[PDB]
Amino acid sequence: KQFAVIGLGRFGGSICKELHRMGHEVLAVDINEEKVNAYASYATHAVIANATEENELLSLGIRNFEYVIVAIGANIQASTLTTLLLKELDIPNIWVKAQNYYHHKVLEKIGADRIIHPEKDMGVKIAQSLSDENVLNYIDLSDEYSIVELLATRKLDSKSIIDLNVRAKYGCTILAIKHHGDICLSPAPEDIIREQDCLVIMGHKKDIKRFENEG
Amino acid sequence: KQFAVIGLGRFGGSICKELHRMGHEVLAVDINEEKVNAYASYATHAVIANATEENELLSLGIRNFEYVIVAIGANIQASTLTTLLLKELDIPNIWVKAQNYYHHKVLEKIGADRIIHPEKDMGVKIAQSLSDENVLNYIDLSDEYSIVELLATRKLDSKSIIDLNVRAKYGCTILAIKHHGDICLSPAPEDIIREQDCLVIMGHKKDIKRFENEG
Amino acid sequence: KQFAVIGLGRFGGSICKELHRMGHEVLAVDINEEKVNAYASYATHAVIANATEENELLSLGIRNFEYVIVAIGANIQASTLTTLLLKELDIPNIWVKAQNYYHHKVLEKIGADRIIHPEKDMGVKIAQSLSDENVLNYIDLSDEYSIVELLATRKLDSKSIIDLNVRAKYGCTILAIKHHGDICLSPAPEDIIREQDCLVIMGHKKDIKRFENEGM
Amino acid sequence: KQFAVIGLGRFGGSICKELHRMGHEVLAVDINEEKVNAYASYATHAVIANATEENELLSLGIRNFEYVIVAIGANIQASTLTTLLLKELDIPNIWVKAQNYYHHKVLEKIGADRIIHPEKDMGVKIAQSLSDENVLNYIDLSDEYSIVELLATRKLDSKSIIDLNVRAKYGCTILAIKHHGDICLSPAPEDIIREQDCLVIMGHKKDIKRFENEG
Ligand SMILES: Nc1ncnc2c1ncn2[C@@H]1O[C@H](COP(=O)(O)OP(=O)(O)OP(=O)(O)O)[C@@H](O)[C@H]1O
Ligand SMILES: Nc1ncnc2c1ncn2[C@@H]1O[C@H](COP(=O)(O)OP(=O)(O)OP(=O)(O)O)[C@@H](O)[C@H]1O
Ligand SMILES: Nc1ncnc2c1ncn2[C@@H]1O[C@H](COP(=O)(O)OP(=O)(O)OP(=O)(O)O)[C@@H](O)[C@H]1O
Ligand SMILES: Nc1ncnc2c1ncn2[C@@H]1O[C@H](COP(=O)(O)OP(=O)(O)OP(=O)(O)O)[C@@H](O)[C@H]1O
Ligand code: NA
Ligand code: NA
Repeated sequence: KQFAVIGLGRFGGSICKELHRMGHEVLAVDINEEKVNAYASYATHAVIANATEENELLSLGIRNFEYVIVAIGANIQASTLTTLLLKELDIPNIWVKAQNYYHHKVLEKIGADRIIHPEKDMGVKIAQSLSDENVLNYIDLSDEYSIVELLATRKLDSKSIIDLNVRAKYGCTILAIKHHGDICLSPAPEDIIREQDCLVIMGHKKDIKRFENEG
Repeated sequence: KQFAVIGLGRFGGSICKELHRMGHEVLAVDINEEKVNAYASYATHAVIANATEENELLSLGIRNFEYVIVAIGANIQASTLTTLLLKELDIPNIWVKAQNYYHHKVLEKIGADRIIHPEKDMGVKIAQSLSDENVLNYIDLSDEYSIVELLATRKLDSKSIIDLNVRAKYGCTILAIKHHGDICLSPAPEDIIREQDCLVIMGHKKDIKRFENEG
Repeated sequence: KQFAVIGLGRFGGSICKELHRMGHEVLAVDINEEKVNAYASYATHAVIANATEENELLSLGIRNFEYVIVAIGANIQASTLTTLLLKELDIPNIWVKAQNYYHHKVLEKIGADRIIHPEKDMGVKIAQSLSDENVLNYIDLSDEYSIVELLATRKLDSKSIIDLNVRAKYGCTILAIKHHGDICLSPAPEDIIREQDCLVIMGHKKDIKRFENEGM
Repeated sequence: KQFAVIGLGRFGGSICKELHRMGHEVLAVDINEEKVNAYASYATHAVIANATEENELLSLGIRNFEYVIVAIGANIQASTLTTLLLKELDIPNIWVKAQNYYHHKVLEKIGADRIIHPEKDMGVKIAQSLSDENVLNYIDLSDEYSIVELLATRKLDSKSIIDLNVRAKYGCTILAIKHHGDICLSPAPEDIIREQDCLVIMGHKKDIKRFENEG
């Protein structure tokens, strides 16, 4: 797998550093000279080039990369013209960072394989923690079911799993407990619930909220 | 709970729209006139003000908000001076959006309760999907254990749960199956695994990778 | 002693010229090309570099300097990020030029050994001379005692030291008299006070003001 | 005494706040709207005006002020044109903040009563403390004699005044000792010298340096 990242920003630079850490060949492309020099050591190859030019894009050997990431989310003209050239160049996978709803629709028309909203997806996840301080991190399996890593309160201290009727009343399944750095996968009845540690639970979205308010 | 969001960007504007959707009193503060007019309908109160000024900050009644979110991640001078005033004004919870590693350290010194890297955290999560196309969304319970929502391949088609020795060999637990829009929580042996649907699994980080390569 | 001065402004450039005059090894760092060329002859080593970058800061050998002066007082982002790198690099002495009260508090949190307000300290000293024209230069020993270099008026002309009851009534001690270029340290009774020359006095802050209004 | 300060900068704003604290009528003049609003409460009268215009300068009643301070030290054209109008308007006392050596000479030609270099005078005083850490604050009585407020070292601990032969050998007079917040004016023999407190001394410039190195 050969990866090309166009645009070394906060989002683009994180992909280059993470993929290079895992041991992948990453091409870092940016129009700014200072950005390329900073990420020269964090990428296999770093080039100062303009992605809106077809002649400069063909000089990079961009046709040899299966995955090309266009991490430009503040210049719609630069982002949409870059993916038009890549779609014309028959790139199998083009992942684009969008800015707003209208930028999402333009990329969908010109053939974006995946469109990413980094700030919008984090803003929704952060606001869920702001509304309810009991949650720490959640993953939406569907629109009605999710896995929520809850935080143990004072009333749940010194309580066994069998004492909590999550399975019968709330219809939720306890998944894991992070006992002060110790992690137990699929706890068996019964385990004592300690102080403010991570409590992983699984259930319906409305059913978990009932457990937070009541249990 | 009263929330104040300073800076209506891509990350700041997502928090205002999400918290207002859930039914919370949100104060939207931005120095740009066009940003405030766009988010006037998506916030309880929208004010055009400079957060670096103490006189303007006290005119907003900012001492009445438990949670203040400083979503400025491109101006270090504006972000650090804003949180210094809020820390001096005894705000119980200050959440700041950072830019880089050095911006993270300055906010930690001047008393930031939580520091958020929206683009950096998404860039790591996106790069995990780029490296392995089988994964769709994952949550890190710890540094060695995670819950990964996998994608079913062709070799797993028409296969029962008892056929897959994830519990014995790989030491991983199957959590949920998204059967073409139908979601089954904690499947019982045995369930037939269909085509390319979401397969939620739980196990050690190295153990899940063995299941992806072999199973 | 090796000194590094970051930012060649009106305040930063004065430190480079004064330390080089006394015979010290001074490193002059500035982001502006014209500033470095002007102070190239007034510093041991002058480099065009950005102090907010760790890679550029390590290329200067900045870990070999005991005293680093960050004389940036108009860019808070550049000033605070520079001192964060120096504090991370274990610089024994970091002296920072601040802009306002809020800039002073940020530098105190991130570990500034000394914070300097050049314009604010001069503005207070100048305003003391504006309010009272009799004073010329003063040093605050404490919040209630100071040494004030006064200016002799017409009523103090042809007056002896013993005639002035500064020691008994005002409780102030006359320290030195600059008699037209001639300086007398610790004058003995009695010395004739001439025309408008420098009269150094020492006493309580409220006691000196009584001498200016009544005696002077 | 009526004071007018033209230019509300770091140096100009300090004069307005100090003179208003002492109870003087201060006129604050600045071309920037935000500067005038900030110093409106710290001055008797604050006006947004351009000092280079004679019509605007006469609208302030500037002929009624004995002392006018032109605290502009980054715009030579604005600083020199302002003092030309004031000299033409017969202001008894004009104090100007200069920028460099060439700005000092222009103001001297066009009739500046006093020219001030705030950053240059502080830079010399700071560099004296940088070269010798024993000094704290000094005042130059002349080019060869000065009063230096020294810092007591470890070798001067538990030492009497009569033990130190400053009067005979070094020819210097000890003026005051700040004994941990207690200040003694003109100490009499003998007083014990404690740890790192302020030691005020008076003598020749070369004679004090000998005391620092030897005594
Ligand atoms: N035409 C272009 N070709 C290559 N790189 C470009 C081009 N235009 C912009 N870039 C670079 O892409 C990077 C990211 O762009 P930009 O800062 O506009 O987006 P962003 O949405 O603010 O980014 P992030 O949120 O990741 O910080 C920058 O380093 C910029 O220099
Ligand atoms: N001092 C300030 N007070 C209030 N709002 C400000 C201030 N400075 C900037 N803003 C606003 O905050 C918002 C976010 O800041 P900015 O665009 O600089 O950061 P960013 O990290 O690029 O944003 P994003 O959330 O889009 O990633 C912008 O709408 C900007 O106008
Ligand atoms: N990041 C930086 N690294 C090094 N030098 C810098 C940096 N940013 C600015 N400088 C330089 O530092 C010098 C002083 O900064 P600046 O002029 O902004 O402050 P100031 O308070 O107006 O200065 P002064 O009152 O001493 O004239 C300038 O010559 C400027 O070019
Ligand atoms: N023509 C003018 N009339 C009145 N005020 C002016 C004029 N031009 C500039 N000013 C103001 O004078 C003030 C000081 O000027 P400036 O900031 O350029 O000088 P400086 O030497 O850098 O300042 P500082 O006193 O902070 O060292 C500023 O607030 C500026 O807006
Ligand atoms: Na962004
Ligand atoms: Na200045």
